[PDB]
Amino acid sequence: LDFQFHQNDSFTLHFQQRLILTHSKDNPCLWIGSGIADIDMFRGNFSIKDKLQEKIALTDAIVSQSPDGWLIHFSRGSDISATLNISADDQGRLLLELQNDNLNHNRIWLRLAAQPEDHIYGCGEQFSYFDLRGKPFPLWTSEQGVGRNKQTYVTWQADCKENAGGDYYWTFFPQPTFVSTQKYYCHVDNSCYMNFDFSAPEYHELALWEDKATLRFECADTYISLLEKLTALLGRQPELPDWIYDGVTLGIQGGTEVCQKKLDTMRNAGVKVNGIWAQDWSGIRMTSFGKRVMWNWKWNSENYPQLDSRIKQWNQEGVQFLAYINPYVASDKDLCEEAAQHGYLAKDASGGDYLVEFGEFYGGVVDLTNPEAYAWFKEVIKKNMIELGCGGWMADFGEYLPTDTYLHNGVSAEIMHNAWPALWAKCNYEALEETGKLGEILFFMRAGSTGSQKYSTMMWAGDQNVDWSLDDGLASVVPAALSLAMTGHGLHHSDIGGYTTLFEMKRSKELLLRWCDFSAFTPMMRTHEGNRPGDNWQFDGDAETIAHFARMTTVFTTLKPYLKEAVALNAKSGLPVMRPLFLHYEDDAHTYTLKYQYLLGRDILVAPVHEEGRSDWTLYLPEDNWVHAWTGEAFRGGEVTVNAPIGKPPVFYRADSEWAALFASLKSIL
Ligand SMILES: O=S(=O)(O)C[C@H]1CNC[C@@H](O)[C@@H]1O
Ligand SMILES: [Ca+2]
Repeated sequence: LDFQFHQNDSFTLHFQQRLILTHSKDNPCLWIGSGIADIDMFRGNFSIKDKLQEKIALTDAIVSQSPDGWLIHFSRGSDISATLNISADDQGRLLLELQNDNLNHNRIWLRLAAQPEDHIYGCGEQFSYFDLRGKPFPLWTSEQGVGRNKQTYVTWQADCKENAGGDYYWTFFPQPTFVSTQKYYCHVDNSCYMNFDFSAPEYHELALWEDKATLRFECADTYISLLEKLTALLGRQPELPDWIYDGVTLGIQGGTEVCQKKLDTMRNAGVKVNGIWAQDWSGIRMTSFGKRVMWNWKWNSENYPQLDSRIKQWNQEGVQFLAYINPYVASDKDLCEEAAQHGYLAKDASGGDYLVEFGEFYGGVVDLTNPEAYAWFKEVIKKNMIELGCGGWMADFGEYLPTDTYLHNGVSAEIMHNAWPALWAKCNYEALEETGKLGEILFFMRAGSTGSQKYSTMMWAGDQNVDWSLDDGLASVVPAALSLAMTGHGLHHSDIGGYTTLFEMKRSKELLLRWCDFSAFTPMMRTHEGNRPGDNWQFDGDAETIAHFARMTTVFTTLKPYLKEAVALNAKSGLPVMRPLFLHYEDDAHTYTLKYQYLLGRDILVAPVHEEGRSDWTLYLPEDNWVHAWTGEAFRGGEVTVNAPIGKPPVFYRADSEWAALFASLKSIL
């Protein structure tokens, strides 16, 4: 279970026969040192550099047997040392606790042994890679980037005035947790800046900007079993409300009458509609970016007259109303004033209230480390959204904490920055828990951190461009779902049609309908107008568009019994709803390299069309008896090509599924 072999100051550590650590004087496992962080932010985009002062290999290791395991004193002369404790924890997990000699040694580099053939998955929500082997991954929550690839034109345009284009590793939800194909997970407790480097064939290197580190590992015989264990450590999500399965949630702005009119147009045309999502429930702010929300979390009766009574009528017709909140407060409005009066805002170095620039306006940061401010903001949600009758909301942002804020708990903003998303999620979760609404109300988040696996009821993929790019278009959503599934979050959707509308990018009708085909094979369907609604093709753009939504929402609703079962398994044991093919086909080597296809539950395989102008699509089937959803044709394992016009996405089901007869009914929809 634990094999430590000591000897010339050299050792190895095996754990359930996996080699975890090796150390000798010539090949050390540990370096320590110091640096001065050089971090700046503009509008959520961060520039991060180290001024590295020292990096020193600790070649001398003195070992002793301990109360619960082994203690290693590492050093390089008397002046430079650290201690490592090796134990089991309360549940049998390997526990490594590292503490440097003093606080001035604020850098660590730790190497873990690896094999050249190993694949690595997770690190939160990753949009450019699913398998992480071969590259390094900085872990710092931020804006996710527009374009995200230096070689593409839009990324270059987003970089022109502002550091906004980003790169392959930028994300709203990085997490210091990964899975190896030696069938273990590694979880790090720290929230400091970290870089997890998976590029060397013989070792993984974990770099931390702190004087201590805590890591836990567990193994298992299958990936399914490993995810059950990972979610028993980090959390499991609740079952979704029953109405999520009942149709599409329409994203609409412009007030009570506009919402009513668009609702009737779609319902009257045969579309299954379960909800209206109106982010402008609190008012609007026009900026050069386009149409934004007014960040003051109170119902605006000028934009939305009679909303309270109108929600009661919509609910009797089987339609829910969903709103919008974030953990910041516009500086020109009432809630910010109320928070300043009480001292509820994050401060600057001089003790004044810190105002962040959010894109042509300013806002305060509600200090969620102050228990009274956190209680106050939870009451804002309960009184202004739950009591109004909202069935859910977008719970946005979490990524913008500057490193020169000062917080009520006295912990550096260099450490609290990455921890803010799960603190925000917990605020939402407890609002629901204290009003008895878990399983009835649904909120959805884009940002996350350790513990969002418990506290976030649903993830969405944040802001994609209204384009076909691999790094920031429709395609990018699949690695995002898969990476999070491997980090213990199994409920994921996207904006139908994407969001970011800039430069020459504008949403075509073809993009909207292909994205609709994709989302009908996920656990939630919800549209978005985008930041410039007049430049994008919308769900009611023409009769053909409306009819495509009626067909594909009939497809999604038909799947209800199946999806409900999958969501219940995710709640019970962390078995995610959208699954990497290797969860069920562990001996197929080729499945470990796929990024753009997934299993929906156990029995459906989906390979979404993510390129413009296609009439067919090529994909990989693992070895099983498959049936093409739309033709009923039989297929076996191998590379295959199928016809794929709009409305017939590349979808296959297992012939031997207990659900085969439900899936066979799909080809008879109009
Ligand atoms: O423009 S707003 O900041 O108010 C709201 C948008 C930003 N976050 C993600 C988008 O989906 C929202 O519409
Ligand atoms: Ca983006």
